[PDB]
Amino acid sequence: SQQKIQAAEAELDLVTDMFNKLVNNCYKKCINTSYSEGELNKNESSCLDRCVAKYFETNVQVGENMQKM
Amino acid sequence: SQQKIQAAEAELDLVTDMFNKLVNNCYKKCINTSYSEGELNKNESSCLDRCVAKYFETNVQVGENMQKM
Amino acid sequence: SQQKIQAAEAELDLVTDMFNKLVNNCYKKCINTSYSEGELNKNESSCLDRCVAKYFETNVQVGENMQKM
Amino acid sequence: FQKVVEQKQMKDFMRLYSNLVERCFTDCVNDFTTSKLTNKEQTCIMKCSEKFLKHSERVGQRFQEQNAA
Amino acid sequence: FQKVVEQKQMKDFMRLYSNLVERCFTDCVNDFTTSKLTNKEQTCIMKCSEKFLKHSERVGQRFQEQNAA
Amino acid sequence: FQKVVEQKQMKDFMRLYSNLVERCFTDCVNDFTTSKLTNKEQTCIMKCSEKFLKHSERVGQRFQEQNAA
Repeated sequence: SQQKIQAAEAELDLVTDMFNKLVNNCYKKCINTSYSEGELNKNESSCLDRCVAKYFETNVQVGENMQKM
Repeated sequence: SQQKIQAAEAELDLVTDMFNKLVNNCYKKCINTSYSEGELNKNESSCLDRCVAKYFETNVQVGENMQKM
Repeated sequence: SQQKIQAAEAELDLVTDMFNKLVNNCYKKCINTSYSEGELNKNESSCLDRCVAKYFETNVQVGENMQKM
Repeated sequence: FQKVVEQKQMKDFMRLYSNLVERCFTDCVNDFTTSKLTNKEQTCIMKCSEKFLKHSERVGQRFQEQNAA
Repeated sequence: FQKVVEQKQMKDFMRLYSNLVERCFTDCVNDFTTSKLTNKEQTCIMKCSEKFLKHSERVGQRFQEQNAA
Repeated sequence: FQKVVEQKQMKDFMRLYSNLVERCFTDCVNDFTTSKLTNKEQTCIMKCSEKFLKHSERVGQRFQEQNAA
């Protein structure tokens, strides 16, 4: 179905949007710019990994919450 | 006119966008999450009604302001 | 090329988006609403000019930074 | 169109979900010493989910009433 | 296209209006003990409307100058 | 489509660039006594550019790992 492919536009739409919220969200949670130096330090680096992980865990969590009600 | 129907896309575009600003705006005006419990209390509930109402009143108001100048 | 014209949609897409970020950014940098009167004063007016200018200077700057790495 | 509505409706749903995820991740997930949601973060996300959906429901109801006028 | 421009222009106008409404609702409407704008909230919205449109006008002017370069 | 992907990819790139410009203009350019970036504002934009691209890179890497699951 031609319109069915609309799913790619719809899905890649949510995939891009989510990735952008992820980027902005995790920046606020993990990045401190005060007197910082262009390099992404170790602590900021791991915070990001864990941040990205909890964000997906949050997706599913919120997904199961909508499924309940 | 085929392109005229574009109005539906254009209108439903502004209707959806407005509704989303409304949702986010009224959340900030009326919702306090500090030590809150998942239930939407009476005070939050009425605040919302009045919030949604003043938002439309604000639309028209701002609409008449653009019409003036 | 029909799809090549997509460039107009793509370009005018970034031109509109940028202009909107510009408007919102420069508002925060230059506009003080506290006890203000609907008129845009001289100081707010020049701040805007310089703000709009540094924003473009920032574009190119950031553009050259991405080109480096 | 009507096909646009069905698509717009799909995009709309992908909207809430996304905004909800972002809303609750921002208010609930503040610890990144690990990669998994604690017990407290899930509960918080549970309440946030509920509160937001409820809020979003109420505003939708008012939005329809004031929309017919 | 050129048809895209006319549509993009329509979308652009729907943009300001919306952003303006949101800008002024956020800065002016803070009382929700009632469902109608007080006298003060309308005036505030009057000034906000003006200030924003003016600001938005000025930035547009600078945006065109620096755009030709 | 696949053509959508190429377009979506183009839109995506226009995204970062834009968000980056806005991110660094907001954090670095705070002086408007002139129309040109000082020495300090360019350096700041240099570091911000780097930090953001790096951050954006890391999150993208995690986003791909957790995406396959």
